[PDB]
Amino acid sequence: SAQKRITLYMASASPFPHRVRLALEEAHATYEMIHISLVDKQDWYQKKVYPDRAQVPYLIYGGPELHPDEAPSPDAAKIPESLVILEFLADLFPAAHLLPSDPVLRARARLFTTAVETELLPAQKAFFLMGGPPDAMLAALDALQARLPPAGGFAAGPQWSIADAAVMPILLRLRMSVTLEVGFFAPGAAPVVRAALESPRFARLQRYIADNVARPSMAATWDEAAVKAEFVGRFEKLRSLK
Amino acid sequence: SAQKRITLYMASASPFPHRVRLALEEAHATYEMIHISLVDKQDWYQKKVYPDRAQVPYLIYGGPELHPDEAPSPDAAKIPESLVILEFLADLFPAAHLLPSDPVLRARARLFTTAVETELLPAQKAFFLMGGPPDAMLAALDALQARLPPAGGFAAGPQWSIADAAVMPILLRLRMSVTLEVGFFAPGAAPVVRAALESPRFARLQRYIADNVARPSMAATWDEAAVKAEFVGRFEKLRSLK
Ligand SMILES: N[C@@H](CCC(=O)N[C@@H](CS)C(=O)NCC(=O)O)C(=O)O
Repeated sequence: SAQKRITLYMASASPFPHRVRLALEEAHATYEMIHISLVDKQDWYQKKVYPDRAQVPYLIYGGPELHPDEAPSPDAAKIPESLVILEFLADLFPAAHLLPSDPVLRARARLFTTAVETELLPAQKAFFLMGGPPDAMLAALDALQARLPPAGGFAAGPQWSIADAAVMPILLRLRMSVTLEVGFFAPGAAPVVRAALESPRFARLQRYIADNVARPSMAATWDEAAVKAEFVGRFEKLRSLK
Repeated sequence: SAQKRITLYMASASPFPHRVRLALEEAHATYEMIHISLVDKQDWYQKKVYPDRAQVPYLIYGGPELHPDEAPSPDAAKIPESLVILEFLADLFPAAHLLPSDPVLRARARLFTTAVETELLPAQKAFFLMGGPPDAMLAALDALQARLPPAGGFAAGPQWSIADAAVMPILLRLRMSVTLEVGFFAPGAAPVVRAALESPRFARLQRYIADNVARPSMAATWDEAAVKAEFVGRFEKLRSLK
């Protein structure tokens, strides 16, 4: 009946491991983390841990204590894909209500997550990686904001859910990128987005971000210095290979 | 009941409504269907039913009886997005076991579905809509086949699940398209894939298709003459608009 072992392979720059950390903290799970860098991928993580894709996040469920440069027990479950890991944690910790009980509100959470993955993330890539115009990024943020309940609350309604885990790491890193002006932005594009995100246009979205940041799971999982250092480091690597 | 009435806006040519129909039948659900043409779409669909996107499937849950050319009640729930609808039906009908009970096995089903949506469907689009080469389509089919349990059974294990509902409509339409050569295929590309699908390389996938077709839910959801008529009609219309 006691929880089986959880080990999470992660990193800081990407939004995807942060999603999982938020859900683990909201579940009050016991877990250990292992940071994966490119050297780890090349030297042992692809070989001993995750041969098919060597990506993070990657959750190991069951088995004995796990350290870097070690293969997981063949008897443990290995789960990739941040969104699937979120649904897994909601199934594993039912008393935490990481998804709501009502089936329509569960559908609402999943519709919100679908839109994050299929609409917001492509828009962020077009803006940050491909130097697209700020108006298209702000239109995607308008659409995201309109999917939040206008009467208040979290993405699926009054209660926090894995839908909030899915989007909050992206919003925090988007704000960081446009505030530090770190990215492959069209000229002047970052300030346009930064200023709009602080304006009355985005009052609802600002309230939503604040509501999520005020929860204990955010302080437990957001280390601004570490995220910045790896985010900027990744950008400088991208810039240099080019 | 008025609390639990299901009305499904659907069509025949697209795989997406079929996915939903498979799960409804596996759950032995009671439901009504409204047919939206994918050749000459009824203007009342966008105007009265689904103004934002006017896509099928669209599931209406609760409220009074609903007929064509009528707006759903404001008090009924409206659920788009086939993969979300499948998860919704698994939540509504727990006794049908549309997903397995164990969290790890539920993750297995969800990983299979994610690969359908993010790997197989993009490959089909590149091949059928954009005239891409047949080896890229075969690579995606090889990868799908390798995700199946080798000894037999369904996508997530011995029992049927919504992972099977996600993929089987695509496989049936792919086979039909390459067999009739109805699509925007490169010269020579359709026969390469048609022959491969019938060859020993794809024996495991053939057995999979046959095991799904043998279930009663297939005859209750797959009218190949109606699918083909709308599929060909839509293709010929699209081609004529260049
Ligand atoms: N992600 C959606 C995709 C739905 C979709 O693409 N529907 C198309 C099938 S052609 C549609 O309804 N199109 C309306 C139109 O083309 O006018 C799902 O899985 O339900």
